[PDB]
Amino acid sequence: IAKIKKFSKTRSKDIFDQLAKSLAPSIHGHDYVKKAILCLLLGGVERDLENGSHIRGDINILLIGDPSVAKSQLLRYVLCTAPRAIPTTGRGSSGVGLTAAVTTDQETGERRLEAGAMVLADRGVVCIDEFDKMSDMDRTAIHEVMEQGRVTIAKAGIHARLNARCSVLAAANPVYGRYDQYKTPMENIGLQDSLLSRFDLLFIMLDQMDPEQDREISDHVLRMHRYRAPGEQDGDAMPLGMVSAAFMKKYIHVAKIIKPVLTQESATYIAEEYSRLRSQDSMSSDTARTSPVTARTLETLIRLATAHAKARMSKTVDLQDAEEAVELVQYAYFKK
Amino acid sequence: LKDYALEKEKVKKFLQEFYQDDELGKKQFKYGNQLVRLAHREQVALYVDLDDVAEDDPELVDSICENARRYAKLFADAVQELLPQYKEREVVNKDVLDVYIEHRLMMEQPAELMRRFELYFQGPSSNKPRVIREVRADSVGKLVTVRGIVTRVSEVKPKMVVATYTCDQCGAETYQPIQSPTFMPLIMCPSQECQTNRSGGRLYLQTRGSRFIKFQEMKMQEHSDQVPVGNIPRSITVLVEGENTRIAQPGDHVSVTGIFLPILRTGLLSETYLEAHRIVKMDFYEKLAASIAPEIYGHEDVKKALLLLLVGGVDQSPRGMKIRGNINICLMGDPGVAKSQLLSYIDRLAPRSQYTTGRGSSGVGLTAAVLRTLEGGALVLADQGVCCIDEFDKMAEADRTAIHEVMEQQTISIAKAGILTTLNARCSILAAANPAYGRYNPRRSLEQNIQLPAALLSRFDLLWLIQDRPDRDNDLRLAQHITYVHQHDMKLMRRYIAMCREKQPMVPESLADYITAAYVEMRREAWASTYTSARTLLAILRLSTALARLRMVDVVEKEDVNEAIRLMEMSKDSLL
Ligand SMILES: Nc1ncnc2c1ncn2[C@@H]1O[C@H](COP(=O)(O)OP(=O)(O)NP(=O)(O)O)[C@@H](O)[C@H]1O
Ligand SMILES: [Mg+2]
Ligand SMILES: [Zn+2]
Repeated sequence: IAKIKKFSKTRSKDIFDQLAKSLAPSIHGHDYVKKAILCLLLGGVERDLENGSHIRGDINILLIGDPSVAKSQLLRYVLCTAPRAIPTTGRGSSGVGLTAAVTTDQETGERRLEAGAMVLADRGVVCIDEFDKMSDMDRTAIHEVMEQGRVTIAKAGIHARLNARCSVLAAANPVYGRYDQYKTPMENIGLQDSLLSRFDLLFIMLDQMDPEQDREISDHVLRMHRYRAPGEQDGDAMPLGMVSAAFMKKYIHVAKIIKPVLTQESATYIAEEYSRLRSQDSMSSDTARTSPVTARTLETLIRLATAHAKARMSKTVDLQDAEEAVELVQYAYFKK
Repeated sequence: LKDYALEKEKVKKFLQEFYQDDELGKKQFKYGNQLVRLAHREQVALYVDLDDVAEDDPELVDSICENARRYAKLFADAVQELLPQYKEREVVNKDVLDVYIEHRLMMEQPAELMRRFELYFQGPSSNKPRVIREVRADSVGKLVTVRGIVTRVSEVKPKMVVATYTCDQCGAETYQPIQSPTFMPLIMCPSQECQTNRSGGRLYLQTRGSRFIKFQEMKMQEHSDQVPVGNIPRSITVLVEGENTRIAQPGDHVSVTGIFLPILRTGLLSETYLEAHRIVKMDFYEKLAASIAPEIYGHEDVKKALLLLLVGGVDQSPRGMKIRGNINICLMGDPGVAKSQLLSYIDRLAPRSQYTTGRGSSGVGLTAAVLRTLEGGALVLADQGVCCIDEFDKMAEADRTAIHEVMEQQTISIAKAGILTTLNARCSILAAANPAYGRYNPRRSLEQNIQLPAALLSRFDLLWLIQDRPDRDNDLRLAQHITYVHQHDMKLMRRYIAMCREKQPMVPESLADYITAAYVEMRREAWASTYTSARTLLAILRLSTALARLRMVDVVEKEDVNEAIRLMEMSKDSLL
């Protein structure tokens, strides 16, 4: 415990930026994507209302882009550095497999349900690769899970409302395989506008072939391919069959308890800035934006500010958290 | 082990001497009074309360809580021995089964046959309820308390308790008490005369003499919020017998007291169930309009439309030429607009209602369904009320035909096993829909925007386009409210709609003539400016009669027609 206490007490630098920079060291670039993934790992917070309604605390993220821009590797990394995480691919899975299937027990002879992928990921993360190759009938199953965190089943003599609270991180490729600059984002993206309204943040990634950038990228890749582990000798081959990772896991695990709270200044800032953003959007056109901005934008801002405060372990949500949150969503929604 | 004779005397002492400071402290000895009523056949079941026993002998309470079955039998025998002392009166003959017993007495001059009472325990207040997951095998035979939701219930069946046979030759009778879930019947006479002579007389069973009890089977399931993370909920079988039948209902919260026991065979691992001993269930117009969804700014007349949807019109019923009173309306919403808050407010407000969504999710559908009996369906579960459909535009042809059938006949059909079963669906419908792409376009018709077929889409009495767009002050007000909420009388309304909906106001011929003139002028403007049809006239009648019902008045008046006219007229303005 003492290490995390003295580390958080330092307050010399923005710790969230250092933790984000240190995420997935093999993968070069993509700063904002790393920051958003860290917010997904930390999560927001739930809240309940006296009328019986409640506010969703978990975050969902979507990635779209060209070939060879490391989309798949980021998914394979999160799966290794988060507790209770599950993989899935769009072409290899069925709606029954995603939710729950009836099973005949050979010990007792009885019929009963068996958990699917999204149920097993309860209070965890589920990674969907190759999302654009799913049949729409499976997306109908995903809709209820992503909106309400529950899944309704009516089989094997049981009528039940199971628990499937999870964060979805998904990746896809654009229509025609390579993104087209002469078409709007809504034309390049193959999904329905109803489904695109459910994810918290949507990122677009492109292989801009600048030699200045290719220089450092190619150098970094080649450095990676010459490494050999210290426990291995000069000519060996394996058989078939910056913050350290350990500290990162421990710090994130402790930070998942803090449950910080709004402040009047942060609430005021978010309200005023949202009104300003709404006016700017009203002036703007679909030729210059990915999706419309509504109350869901306020929920996203609140979740992101909460997560940033959570990383500080500051019991209050502060102006710094709100400013960071709005900058992130501003970049995500209002860049070409 | 204890001497159960001494325990019997102790139980007798409790029944004879206990008074709860009862009948407002007059000390009238509750169980003595109960024994008088039992002796005079005024009452059948007797619930002995273990909190009363605890006042005298907590060790007896502990003795009862483990191996409860012994004490059930013990208390029953004690009550039978004490019953004649509290008798003073002769009871009138009132039952064929007792006429046989009376004949048996008359001819004579086992006790199980005569024992016409039931004895049950009410659990001690020390024992907190367990969840269905915490009733593990160390509780076999012990008294337990459980909490959950009911899922299914059978009809009431006659369960055999003691069989009575007659002999063809010797004229005697024989008895056979039943305890296990199965038994084997008798065949040939065991009486000494028949046996010694080997005369071979056969035994005939008499349903006029044997004793039967009301029996019913039930299942109970875990609450979803009590289930640990990443698990499937479990269920338990509960057997209801005697005066406890017909209390529970499907989908109802209950708390059950009972004994946990294993099932008898006909391996060392065996199924179990809960033996139930007690089941416990867990002006005016403007004011009421302003009371609907006060969280939402504006939309003044939409709230009044929803008010009249809840109040309803009148079924005219002239000799089969039917006009129905149920209002039905539909809301067309731009993407992400505030309609969800209003919809959920009406859903929360209404005393009997249900919700569903048009995408055809993995659960049960709009209509009823079959499992291995029939069950469910949003159209079914809302019956004497209103049902709400969300994202109506994503419905399938099955859904559209089901809604069409409900709109016409207010009933449905689902085949259990090829048989043509049919089922009530008397409720009103409220629909929510969204355009096919993006925001609604005023340059195109609503059919081109929402893209449901015109035949069923025009059924609704009212159509409203819920369109909204940014503005600095309104967005700031909304943001202030949402951030404030995140940082920090329905009974009267229900009683008002209860009392006012008793009215069925008629129309006089003067109002009919007035409506005729108004309607033809309205249709002239409609074609000059078409959508107007007979449906429009019936909608005007429905909303005006509904307003007349909202008033405490026995007839419709001019102001009701005028209000209905401006409401239907102004609804077009929402589309532009
Ligand atoms: N910035 C980078 N840092 C490290 N490796 C990179 C980088 N950019 C590309 N790569 C390499 O790209 C290869 C393919 O990665 P991958 O995640 O499959 O890309 P992708 O965007 O998912 N393309 P695709 O799966 O075809 O849609 C890997 O072997 C990486 O080594
Ligand atoms: Mg890849
Ligand atoms: Zn005989």
